[PDB]
Parts: sequence; structure tokens; C-alpha cells
Amino acid sequence: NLPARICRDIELFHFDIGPFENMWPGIFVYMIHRSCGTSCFELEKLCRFIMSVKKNYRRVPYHNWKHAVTVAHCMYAILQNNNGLFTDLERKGLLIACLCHDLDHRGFSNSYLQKFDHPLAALYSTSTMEQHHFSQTVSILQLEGHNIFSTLSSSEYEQVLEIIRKAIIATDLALYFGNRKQLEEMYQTGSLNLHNQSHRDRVIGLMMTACDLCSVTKLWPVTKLTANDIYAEFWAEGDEMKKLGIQPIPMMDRDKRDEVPQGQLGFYNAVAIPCYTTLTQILPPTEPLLKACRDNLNQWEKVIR
Ligand SMILES: Cn1cc(-c2ccncc2)c(-c2ccc(OCc3ccc4ccccc4n3)cc2)n1
Ligand SMILES: [Mg+2]
Ligand SMILES: [Zn+2]
Repeated sequence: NLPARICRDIELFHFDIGPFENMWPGIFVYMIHRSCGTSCFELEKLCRFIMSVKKNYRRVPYHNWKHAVTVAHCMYAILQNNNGLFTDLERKGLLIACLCHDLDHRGFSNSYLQKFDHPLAALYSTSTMEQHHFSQTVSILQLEGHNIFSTLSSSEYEQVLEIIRKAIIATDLALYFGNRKQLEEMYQTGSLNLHNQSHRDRVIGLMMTACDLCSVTKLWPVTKLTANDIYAEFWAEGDEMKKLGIQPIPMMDRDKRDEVPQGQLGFYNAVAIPCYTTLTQILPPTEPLLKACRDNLNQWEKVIR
């Protein structure tokens, strides 16, 4: 059963899930139980599912099991602070989606798989890894005793899988820019309609980006350390680009590592700050994410000075 410190601090947007891997499954179950009720899933089926998901994450520096649970936690914090906005089915689906959203990640970008001519890039031409992550989710669900959605009607099953598919695909950052642009226009013109399924899908998309990027919304020591893990992957990809005979972009080129603070400044300006700004506009209770993001921006600026 969850430690008292975790019971309290799990409610903070900037909660960090700690270094004890065996505690993460219980942390996830607790979040499921709190958002979705204890009768939502059969406990034994749920536990079996969680452990098979864990098993199909790889031991890569960043896109790993810890990332999955962290992203799920941010979604939990959003849902908890926006009571009554999201349906029972959306809440179950999104938390499951977050847990599954990087399944079987290799630590390489879609761009790298394309340049490598990987079989997955022939199968899934766009949002390559994200299509795979969804494929893996379904495969796990179809294992004997793993169908946590077995108590839903066929219709609700199809519905929640579609919620999950859309949510997982939305974590393709390439899609974020267009999505956020549309949402910002809808907000400014007062045309955003949460009762409109297409608009709803966009908001959920933005939520997924916000959760996926949430390492930039932690307190500075956490954010600073996490940056090590993301660059470990990017620089390895850069190495691999060089081995293909292709000059990587500076972000992936370990030779350009001294420019990390400037690169971070660019990312916060172009992606992170706009993302959380738009999210807070639509869901005011998410403001702590934006505050924490601005704080980290300031820290990077301080590094530069
Ligand atoms: C999907 N996603 C999550 C993250 C993230 C970010 C921070 N903490 C955890 C996760 C990122 C991400 C985006 C940009 C980035 O660097 C931008 C950049 C650009 C030019 C550069 C030139 C030289 C050196 C470095 C340079 N970095 C690093 C990570 N993408
Ligand atoms: Mg991903
Ligand atoms: Zn992710």
C-alpha cells in the first residue's frame, strides 16, 4: 500500500515517481483506482496487463518504463484537477494510453527509422513508432487473461481502443504544431466546443503532448537530470546518422553539446511554453504545469548568463 509521502505528493503536478521500479505498478494502480474507481478493472487482470506492458518497454536511457509511468502520472494530475470534464471511458482510456504510449521504443526517432529504411517505416509510413506503440498495446490486450476491457460492451471496447489509438498517435510531436495552431485559433475566436468530438480529440491530443513533455514541468533538479537521458538517446541517434553517412542535426550531434542551453531555450520558446500556455487557456487548473515550465526556461537562461 502507498506510503503516506507518496499519497500526499502524488497529487502535485511536479511529482517524480522515484528510483524504485517495483513501486511504479502500485503507483499506477493507485492512480487508476482514484480516477476510475476500484471496480473499474479486475485487479488480477489489471496487474497482469501492467506487468506485460512493463516487459515490452526496453532498457533505453529515456523512452523507457519510467517515462511511461511519468507520462501517466501527469495525465492523472490533469484529470484530478479537472473533475467532471472527462468521461469515465476517456479517463480509463487515457491513463492506459499514457502507460502504453511508447511501447517497444528503441531510442530512435521516426526520422532515423525512415533514413535507415527500417521495416516499421515501410509498414507505418507516418507516425511510425506511434503506430507501432498502438499495435503493441492491442497485442498485449489480446493475450489470454490480459483483456482489462473484457467487461465493456463490444461498442465501448471499440470506442476506448479508438480513444487510445488517437491519444497514442497524438504523441508524435510532428502533429503537435498543427494541433496547437488549430486549438489556439479556436480559443481566440471563441469557437472551441468541448461537446464537439473533433474538438474534444484535439484537446485530448494537446493533453497527450503536455503529458509526454512533462519532464520540463518538474522542479529544476529533476528537469536538469532528465535532460541527460534525452540527450543520451539523441546523441546515440546522431552517431547512427553519421554511420549512415548523413550529417545529423545539431540537437543529435554530440560535437555540438556545448550548445545544449541554447537548444533548450529554442525548444521552450517554440514548443513547451506555447503547449502549456494553450493547455492552461483551455484547462485553467493546469496552470502549475505552465508555471513550472517558465521556471525551467528561466533556469536555462541563467545557465547561459
Ligand atoms: C519529445 N521531446 C521531449 C523532449 C525533452 C526535453 C527536455 N527534457 C525531457 C524531454 C524533447 C527535446 C526537444 C529538444 C531538445 O533539444 C533541442 C536542441 C536543439 C538544438 C541543439 C543544438 C546543440 C545542442 C543541443 C540542441 N538541442 C531536447 C529534447 N523532445
Ligand atoms: Mg513517443
Ligand atoms: Zn513518450
